[PDB]
Parts: sequence; structure tokens; C-alpha cells
Amino acid sequence: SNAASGGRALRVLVDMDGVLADFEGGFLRKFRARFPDQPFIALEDRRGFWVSEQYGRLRPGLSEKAISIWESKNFFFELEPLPGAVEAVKEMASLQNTDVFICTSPIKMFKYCPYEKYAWVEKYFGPDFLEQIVLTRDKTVVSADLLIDDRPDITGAEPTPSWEHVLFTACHNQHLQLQPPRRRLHSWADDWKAILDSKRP
Amino acid sequence: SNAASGGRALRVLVDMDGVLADFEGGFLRKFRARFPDQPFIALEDRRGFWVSEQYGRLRPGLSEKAISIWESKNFFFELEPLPGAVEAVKEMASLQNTDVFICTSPIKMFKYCPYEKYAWVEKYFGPDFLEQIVLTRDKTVVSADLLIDDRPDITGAEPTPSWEHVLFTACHNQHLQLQPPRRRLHSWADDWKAILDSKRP
Ligand SMILES: Cc1cn([C@H]2C[C@H]3O[C@](c4ccc(I)cc4)(P(=O)(O)O)OC[C@H]3O2)c(=O)[nH]c1=O
Ligand SMILES: Cc1cn([C@H]2C[C@H]3O[C@](c4ccc(I)cc4)(P(=O)(O)O)OC[C@H]3O2)c(=O)[nH]c1=O
Ligand SMILES: [Mg+2]
Ligand SMILES: [Mg+2]
Repeated sequence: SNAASGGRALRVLVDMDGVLADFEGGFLRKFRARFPDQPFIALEDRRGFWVSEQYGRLRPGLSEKAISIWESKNFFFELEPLPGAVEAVKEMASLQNTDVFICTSPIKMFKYCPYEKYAWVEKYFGPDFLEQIVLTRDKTVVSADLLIDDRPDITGAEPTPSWEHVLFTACHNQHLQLQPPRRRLHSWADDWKAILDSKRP
Repeated sequence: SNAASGGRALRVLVDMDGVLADFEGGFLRKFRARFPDQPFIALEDRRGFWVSEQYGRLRPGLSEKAISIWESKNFFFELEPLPGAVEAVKEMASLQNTDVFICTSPIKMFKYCPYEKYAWVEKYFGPDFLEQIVLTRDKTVVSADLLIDDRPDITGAEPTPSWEHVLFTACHNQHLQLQPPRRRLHSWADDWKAILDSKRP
């Protein structure tokens, strides 16, 4: 909830794909369904952030097939929420002196993706939560105290972002050793409130 | 253009509606076309930021008719660029040590608007410029040196935004007296480079 007028609430940016919405599991399900005769990558075997790069190493042409999954209508809209994500963000947004924004990057093909990201937020958090969405390719220009995001290295135009990046565990980053003092949130079952409280005055 | 790796480019947020895209003129044209039997507000007579509030004072029910214009498919997409806007932003983006983002707020009804804002940017600035778009209801959480925006009072979750707000003149704000030392850009013919240079070290 917002701080009193003029006051300064803790500000938390919560990523969408891989944090709120199960991009990797959705991707694999639809890839298997659409391309049953191709090899796939089990979630346990995912390595590197970019799904299509691993698929391309698997077999010539599989990268383009992978891309066609997320370019398709209803791919973003039909992603399942991660366990605990909706409940946690609803709780988080209800906390005193706490402003939560959902901060997400749309893909390059923009016909469906931005629209469906709005629709997905509406479906799970309600119409009033649409006020909290920020779409950007560059999260470094968004100022906050915390950014909870599955992408290990987040860089952009601002060489010194204001947020602390808390790495949200995902199949593709779960084996990564991080530079101290970088922190992880394992899942939404993990103690996200402690992380927030550690940033409060 | 981006600063050298690690370096810090001047960062300019450029608003879309009323700065790049002629929302007010588009609105009036389509309102007149759709509702030829209703009274309208000449651009010279626009007062207050919110178009629908003035229309509602004009006649009971006109507010809802006004809203239906911008909720319609192709309203955002078919807006004409303001004179000089495309040329200026292209020049601006080519300047050394200068990062330009188009920062826009989508309307509440999200079926068309975000999509069409991406499409409009693609149409006028090209596909690579899509990397520069930030969609947000709250521009105070976007960090930059400058925000060129027609809306007179821009507030939100960050009580002390990092940008200087330069008011871009529009039919609805052209008579407003501003608090010193607040600055205006009259139009894209006006000397926007001087404004930028005044923020450079
Ligand atoms: C968010 C995300 C996206 N992707 C896919 C989606 C598509 O997203 C992108 C992408 C998405 C956002 C950014 I910033 C940069 C690149 P595309 O360039 O827009 O198509 O990168 C190539 C593709 O990789 C992934 O494989 N894993 C992810 O976690
Ligand atoms: C950008 C802009 C929007 N509007 C119209 C558009 C629609 O935009 C909104 C609007 C848009 C952005 C914000 I932040 C807050 C409100 P809507 O609540 O999304 O429908 O406000 C009511 C309407 O007013 C205007 O009348 N003038 C403007 O310059
Ligand atoms: Mg992510
Ligand atoms: Mg505007």
C-alpha cells in the first residue's frame, strides 16, 4: 500500500516471466504438443537463459520452432502462475509502506504479447492492479529498492541501478554460483518478507 | 547513442500522446466524424488536461461519447505525428552520449492501446526503436535526466523523481503559468537541443 502523501514506500519490482508466470513449463508443454516428433529439453536439463539457444544446439532448425511457440497467440495469456506467486504478490501489495510494480519485458513480436500480459495481470490480480504494470526492455531505468527477477545478469542504459537484484530461482539458473553479496529467492514459498524487511529503514 | 561501456549517457524520456502523437487533433477529428450532431470543443478552447471532463461539462452524456473515441480500434494507431516530432526524436537518438526512451501511459482499456502504441513507434521510427519504449502508468518510477511531457502535474509513487519535467506545450496547457524554475518546450521547432545541453556535465 502507498505511503502517506509525500512519504516514501519501499518499492519492489516483480518480474513476470519466470517469477509470476511459468514461461519455461508453458513453453515445454506447447512445444511438445505442437512438435511431437522433435527432441525437447527437460526442465531439469535447461542451461543458459535463452531457451532458443539451447534448442538450436540440440538440432539445426529447432531454434525457429521454439520461437514460434512464444510468437503464437495465447502463449503469454495461457501461462500458469508459479505456485504461490499470486498469493505472495497480493500479500506484498497489501503491506504498509510497500509499492509493488510488475516489471516485464515484452518480446520483439508485439502483436499479442503486451496485450496478453495486461490480460493475464487482470485475470489474476484484478483490474485495479493494471496501474502497477511497467513494460520495458530495459529494467535498469526503472528505480526501486528491489528487483525480483530470474534473469541472472540484468544490464542496460543505467550503469548503477537503484534496485538490489534478488535472483529468483528458475530451472535455467538453479546451478549458478553468484557473486557475493548477491541474494536468491528460491521460490515464493521462500521468505520473501525477510528480504523486503532488510531494505526498510 | 549509448555511452561507452560502463559510461553514463544523458537520458531523455519523451512522452507519446501530446508530444509525439496528436491525441487532441485525432480525438476531435474522429469525435466530429462519429458524432456530427453533438457540440464539440475547438482545440483553441480546450481547458484542463482531461478531454472527457470538459466534454461532460458541455452536455450530459458527452463524456461517455468522448471515451468511446479513444477506446476504439485504430484510434492510437492512426494518430498523426506532431510536426517535427519524428525528425527531432530521430536526431536526438543519434546524438553522442544520449539515450532516448519513449515513455507512455496506456489507457485502462488495454485491448488495442498498448499494441497500437508499439505499432505506431515501429511505423515512424523503425523496428529497432521498439527497444526504447517504456509503458507505465507512473512515470515517476522511471529514472532519467529529462522528461518532455504535456501533462502539467506528474506525480506518482516516487516523491522525488530524478528527471526534470519540461512541459511540452499543448492546446490544453498553453495558458498555464508554471512555478519557476519550471521550463517549457513550445513545440519540436523550439530549441530542444539547448534544453538537453543544459543538463550535460
Ligand atoms: C523472457 C524470456 C524470453 N525468452 C525468449 C523469448 C524471446 O524474448 C527475447 C527477448 C525478450 C526480452 C529482451 I530485454 C531481450 C530479448 P526477443 O528478442 O524479444 O524475441 O529474446 C529471444 C527470445 O527468448 C527466453 O528464452 N527466456 C526468457 O526468460
Ligand atoms: C493521455 C491522455 C488521456 N486522456 C483520456 C484518455 C483516458 O486516459 C485515462 C488515463 C490515462 C493514463 C493515466 I496515468 C491515467 C488516466 P484512462 O483512465 O486510462 O482511460 O484517463 C481517462 C481518459 O482521459 C486525455 O484526455 N488526455 C490525455 O492526454
Ligand atoms: Mg523473467
Ligand atoms: Mg502526453
